[PDB]
Amino acid sequence: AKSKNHTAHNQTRKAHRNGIKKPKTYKYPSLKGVDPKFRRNHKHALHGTAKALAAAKK
Amino acid sequence: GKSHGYRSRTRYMFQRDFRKHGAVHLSTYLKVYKVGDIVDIKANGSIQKGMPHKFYQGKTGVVYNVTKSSVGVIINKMVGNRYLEKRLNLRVEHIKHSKCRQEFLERVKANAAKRAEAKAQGVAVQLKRQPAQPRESRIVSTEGNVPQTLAPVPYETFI
Amino acid sequence: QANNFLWPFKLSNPSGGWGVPRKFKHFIQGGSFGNREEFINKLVKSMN
Amino acid sequence: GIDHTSKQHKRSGHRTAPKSDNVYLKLLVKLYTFLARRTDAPFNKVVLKALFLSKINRPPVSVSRIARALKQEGAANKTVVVVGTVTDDARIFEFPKTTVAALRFTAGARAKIVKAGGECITLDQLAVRAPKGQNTLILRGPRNSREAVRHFGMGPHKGKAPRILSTGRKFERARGRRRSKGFKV
Amino acid sequence: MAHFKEYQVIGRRLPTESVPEPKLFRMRIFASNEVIAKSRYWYFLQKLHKVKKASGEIVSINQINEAHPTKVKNFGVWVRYDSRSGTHNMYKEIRDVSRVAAVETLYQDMAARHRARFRSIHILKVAEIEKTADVKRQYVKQFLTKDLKFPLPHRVQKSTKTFSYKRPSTFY
RNA sequence: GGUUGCGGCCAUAUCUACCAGAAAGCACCGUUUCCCGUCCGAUCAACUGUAGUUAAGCUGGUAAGAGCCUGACCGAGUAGUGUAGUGGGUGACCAUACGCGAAACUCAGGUGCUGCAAUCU
RNA sequence: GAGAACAGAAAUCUCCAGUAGAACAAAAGGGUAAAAGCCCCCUUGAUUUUGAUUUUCAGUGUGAAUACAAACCAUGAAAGU
RNA sequence: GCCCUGAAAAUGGAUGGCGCUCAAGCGUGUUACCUAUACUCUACCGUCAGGGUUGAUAUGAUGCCCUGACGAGUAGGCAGG
RNA sequence: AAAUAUGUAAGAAGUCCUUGUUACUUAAUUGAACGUGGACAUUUGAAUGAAGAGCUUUUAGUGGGCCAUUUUUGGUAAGCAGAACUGGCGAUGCGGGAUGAACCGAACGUAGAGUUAAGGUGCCGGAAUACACGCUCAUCAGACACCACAAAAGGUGUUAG
RNA sequence: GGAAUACUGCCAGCUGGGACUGAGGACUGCGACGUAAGUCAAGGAUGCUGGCAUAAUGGUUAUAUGCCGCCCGUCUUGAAA
RNA sequence: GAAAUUGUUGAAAGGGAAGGGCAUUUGAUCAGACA
Ligand SMILES: [Mg+2]
Ligand SMILES: [Mg+2]
Ligand SMILES: [Mg+2]
Ligand SMILES: [Mg+2]
Ligand SMILES: [Mg+2]
Ligand SMILES: [Mg+2]
Ligand SMILES: [Mg+2]
Ligand SMILES: [Mg+2]
Ligand SMILES: [Mg+2]
Ligand SMILES: [Mg+2]
Ligand SMILES: [Mg+2]
Ligand SMILES: [Mg+2]
Ligand SMILES: [Mg+2]
Ligand SMILES: [Mg+2]
Ligand SMILES: [Mg+2]
Ligand SMILES: [Mg+2]
Ligand SMILES: [Mg+2]
Ligand SMILES: [Mg+2]
Ligand SMILES: [Mg+2]
Ligand SMILES: [Mg+2]
Ligand SMILES: [Mg+2]
Ligand SMILES: [Mg+2]
Ligand SMILES: [Mg+2]
Ligand SMILES: [Mg+2]
Ligand SMILES: [Mg+2]
Ligand SMILES: [Mg+2]
Ligand SMILES: [Mg+2]
Ligand SMILES: [Mg+2]
Ligand SMILES: [Mg+2]
Ligand SMILES: [Mg+2]
Ligand SMILES: [Mg+2]
Ligand SMILES: [Mg+2]
Ligand SMILES: [Mg+2]
Ligand SMILES: [Mg+2]
Ligand SMILES: [Mg+2]
Ligand SMILES: [Mg+2]
Ligand SMILES: [Mg+2]
Ligand SMILES: [Mg+2]
Ligand SMILES: [Mg+2]
Ligand SMILES: [Mg+2]
Ligand SMILES: [Mg+2]
Ligand SMILES: [Mg+2]
Ligand SMILES: [Mg+2]
Ligand SMILES: [Mg+2]
Ligand SMILES: [Mg+2]
Ligand SMILES: [Mg+2]
Ligand SMILES: [Mg+2]
Ligand SMILES: [Mg+2]
Ligand SMILES: [Mg+2]
Ligand SMILES: [Mg+2]
Ligand SMILES: [Mg+2]
Ligand SMILES: [Mg+2]
Ligand SMILES: [Mg+2]
Ligand SMILES: [Mg+2]
Ligand SMILES: [Mg+2]
Ligand SMILES: [Mg+2]
Ligand SMILES: [Mg+2]
Ligand SMILES: [Mg+2]
Ligand SMILES: [Mg+2]
Ligand SMILES: [Mg+2]
Ligand SMILES: [Mg+2]
Ligand SMILES: [Mg+2]
Ligand SMILES: [Mg+2]
Ligand SMILES: [Mg+2]
Repeated sequence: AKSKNHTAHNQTRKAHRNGIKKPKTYKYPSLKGVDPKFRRNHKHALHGTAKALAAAKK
Repeated sequence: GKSHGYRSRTRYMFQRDFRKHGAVHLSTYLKVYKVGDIVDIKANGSIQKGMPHKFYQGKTGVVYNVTKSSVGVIINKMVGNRYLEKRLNLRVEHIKHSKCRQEFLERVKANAAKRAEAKAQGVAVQLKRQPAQPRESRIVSTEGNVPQTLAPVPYETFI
Repeated sequence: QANNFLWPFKLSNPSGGWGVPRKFKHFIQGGSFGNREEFINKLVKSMN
Repeated sequence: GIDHTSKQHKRSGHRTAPKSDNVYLKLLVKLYTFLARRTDAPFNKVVLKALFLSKINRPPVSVSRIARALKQEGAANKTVVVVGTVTDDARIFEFPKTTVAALRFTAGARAKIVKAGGECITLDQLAVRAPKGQNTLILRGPRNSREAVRHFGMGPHKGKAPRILSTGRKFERARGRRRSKGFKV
Repeated sequence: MAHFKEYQVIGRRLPTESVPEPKLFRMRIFASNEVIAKSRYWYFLQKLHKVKKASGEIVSINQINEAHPTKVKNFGVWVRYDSRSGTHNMYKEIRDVSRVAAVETLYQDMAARHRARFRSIHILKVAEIEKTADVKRQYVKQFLTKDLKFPLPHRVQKSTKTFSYKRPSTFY
């Protein structure tokens, strides 16, 4: 009892009913998977410059 | 039965370019990448460590990380009816800065120019690109150029 | 803007007819389709 | 025929009255559709729709969340408006004056406000006082605090909470949730 | 392919910095409208020169009218045509009153005698056979003999209503 | 302009055969006490710069040279190809319409450019 | 290729040419020349911690892999690896 | 090129049939003409959308009024009845 | 080394200036990242379109498929068997192809008037036994895509080369 | 030499014949014609005249005639089978 | 005291089924509006 093995027939018809939705994009993306050494420092860096700009409201 | 390993199907695509085998020239390494830079991806068969999978050959992503010997590149690959994000860890031998944007950069610095050269003169800005326009009228002359009359030509066999 | 403002015109079928026995070859081959240049007016006028 | 390019006869997808069947609500809506058709103030337009909202899109606002908004720079004399119930919050120890205009006020919420000599106002009373919503602060409550939205988007590496009934050790904490039992999520 | 007109068409390659004023070439083209004519022009040019329409321009299109349209003429005609198994050069002679009528019957004759459609033919030359005795195909010399006369036997007059009360006669 | 040290592009820098190279440099070149390496002080290590040389290296120039690089309506709008037709043909295949468009060929023209530092009739 | 007693088609010695025509466990394909091949020297990074990533994919698991972080080591004059 | 030979199967039979030969055949041209649930305009139904209108002293505010577009349907969903 | 397909880019999340933060990094207040302050508005940076765009939850049926043009594998081949892209049939009537799931035209609310498509107009049958130039006479002529087949090879039949 | 004509195109030039349609229901708009008063074909048909006033028109039904129309339900790529 | 199914009476149609769709003739039958 054999039957069909494979086809892509009709597949892009379906993909286009509701999209191929463009990737979508953000100001400020995630640092996910960025160098830990960098990130560590970047932290205290930010902490500092925040603290400063806070002192700017003395 | 079937075979679909990591570098399957990549016979001529990770191949080396006629008469361009051997050491990579050193400039490949003096290049410098920063986050946000747009790079093109193209595998160097001679450098087995840190190699883009074949799907990412010919593709252009954006740096998101900089490392001792590599750049992390984010590419949006589309699977199903949608895109997902992929981060790639690539050695500098498989990446180059993309000219895909030099035009733009060229065009902006130029556009800011003739905006000052205009504005601070008395306007007539006009700095959007326009498509190839159809041809205006013109008068073609004959002096030294009378039309030569051509006909079609008989069948023949040369052999 | 001038042109987008205009709704697509809705013509009838030509009145004289199409002038040809089969429409779906190029004008240059005795059909109706493609750039038929200034003969566009004769047609549209028979459809408007 | 027409090569359509968008689905035909599509409903807009937004409520248009409330689903609710309360006369009073249906009267408040009678009021604000008038004000929104005839005043061009944006405020009235926002409120008309919030009235249609269902119970979930109307999380409660707490008197302490209220107290905080007045804490905004320039805002202490505004009248907070809430198209929903307002609830009590024994966690704040010092509640301001002001004027809150809502749909419902719980017993204690109403007391807390009044005890500090403030006012609780129904929307129609708010309308007569401020037909363009002059000097009004609209507050909405936290929608995605609902317990339900915990379980939305459950999948591998999503971190989302099983739909689970009993819930202790030995309820879904084994193979698939830790490196030492098959794998983790 | 239709009722023909004959056109002078003139074209040239588009001008450039280094080569402004390119050479200019002309074809007499037999088509039914100027749109077919111009197209035909580019068809043969690319059979001859490095050009496409994309990189060249039409400079002028003009209809040429027959010089003496009520003078009978003996045409010599040269053609290239494609058969089902080969391609072929050929010479017919046509007797009419304009090149334009001549080309109409040629195309007919080719379709009728050789099943050649328009796509498959290339007119090479059409020229007036100035002095008889250079007329060569007999089905034409036939009509040059002096004081020529002939009957048209067996007259069929066309009836204008289904029944007739006589019985016809083919006298003439 | 020469040359050297470090280079970038990596044959217009390569290859084959000849000839020419001032001045400096580089080079070849002398030595075996010492560090050091060898079956062999050839390589590799050290010492001298003294005793010797343009012979080689190197640099350049010649050649209807080999290769390589560049150009061109040279070939060719050719091969191939996206789109069209109730186009032709029993078929195999093939014309036509609106577009895109090679490779070989052939001819001409070239034969390293250039960055940093020191040095030189 | 041309050379050397026994020594021959094939033993071991020398010189010239040599883009790889060899070799790199294994199928084949990529890759490689002061190396990725051949000889030698020193070694255990085939180690410790726990994440991210790529292929296969549901963007689950497994296999295999990549680039980092935190250790402890190896080798090298060193850059490094 | 057309035609002819090459050309053999089983109930009687199919250019759709009759029949057609300067065709009612083959190639090609030129006009006219016939007719789809398609196209143009109009009325009416329904669906979707955008406006307008609580002002009583009369009757539907889920109403009333203006306007524009659209309508195939198995499995299947939902809605008004 | 094509053609067709294919990645990215065409700005306010932009460009430029002045100079803070750090444990990273530099020989180095060097860099790197994140910033504070300042300068330039819609010809603000191609086209065409946009009955708007974005987002969330939940659930049905389905998980035998078949066909056409083109690409294409196995097989002598198949109304055979298996892939690629699109378009269809399945789920779909309507006009044409006599007939027919898939071809051609065209996609459906109830109707009037008009015009057409594909396909036709001797008669069946609405519509020229219309015009025009050739060709063909068959003692098994021929007659319209898909399509309901014919070949090598021959003819001093006839036509034009 | 100087005209005519064909062909293609234009006119917010004039004018005849024939078909379908007449949605809307005070007024409100954009205009046209006039010295003006007025008038009008300008945001959807009115005027004038006749016939019948009942099975006459219309509905229903039976039959006849033109064209059209296979047996539903099911499973199936595919059923009138 | 339904239907299948039957008898009689009346009316109608029928050249290898019947039944159905658009349309109209003919026969039978009938509502409404008019004043
Ligand atoms: Mg099975
Ligand atoms: Mg099967
Ligand atoms: Mg299956
Ligand atoms: Mg395989
Ligand atoms: Mg490895
Ligand atoms: Mg007309
Ligand atoms: Mg007509
Ligand atoms: Mg007419
Ligand atoms: Mg036809
Ligand atoms: Mg019209
Ligand atoms: Mg909680
Ligand atoms: Mg002439
Ligand atoms: Mg010297
Ligand atoms: Mg010694
Ligand atoms: Mg020595
Ligand atoms: Mg030494
Ligand atoms: Mg010398
Ligand atoms: Mg040297
Ligand atoms: Mg040479
Ligand atoms: Mg060809
Ligand atoms: Mg092609
Ligand atoms: Mg087609
Ligand atoms: Mg074909
Ligand atoms: Mg191998
Ligand atoms: Mg080395
Ligand atoms: Mg191991
Ligand atoms: Mg993984
Ligand atoms: Mg699993
Ligand atoms: Mg995984
Ligand atoms: Mg594996
Ligand atoms: Mg036959
Ligand atoms: Mg017939
Ligand atoms: Mg004919
Ligand atoms: Mg209709
Ligand atoms: Mg309509
Ligand atoms: Mg429907
Ligand atoms: Mg693209
Ligand atoms: Mg638009
Ligand atoms: Mg919109
Ligand atoms: Mg579902
Ligand atoms: Mg499901
Ligand atoms: Mg399922
Ligand atoms: Mg198809
Ligand atoms: Mg089915
Ligand atoms: Mg259909
Ligand atoms: Mg039919
Ligand atoms: Mg048929
Ligand atoms: Mg018949
Ligand atoms: Mg008829
Ligand atoms: Mg006629
Ligand atoms: Mg055919
Ligand atoms: Mg033959
Ligand atoms: Mg013959
Ligand atoms: Mg009316
Ligand atoms: Mg009315
Ligand atoms: Mg009555
Ligand atoms: Mg009467
Ligand atoms: Mg009866
Ligand atoms: Mg009946
Ligand atoms: Mg029938
Ligand atoms: Mg069944
Ligand atoms: Mg079956
Ligand atoms: Mg009883
Ligand atoms: Mg009837």
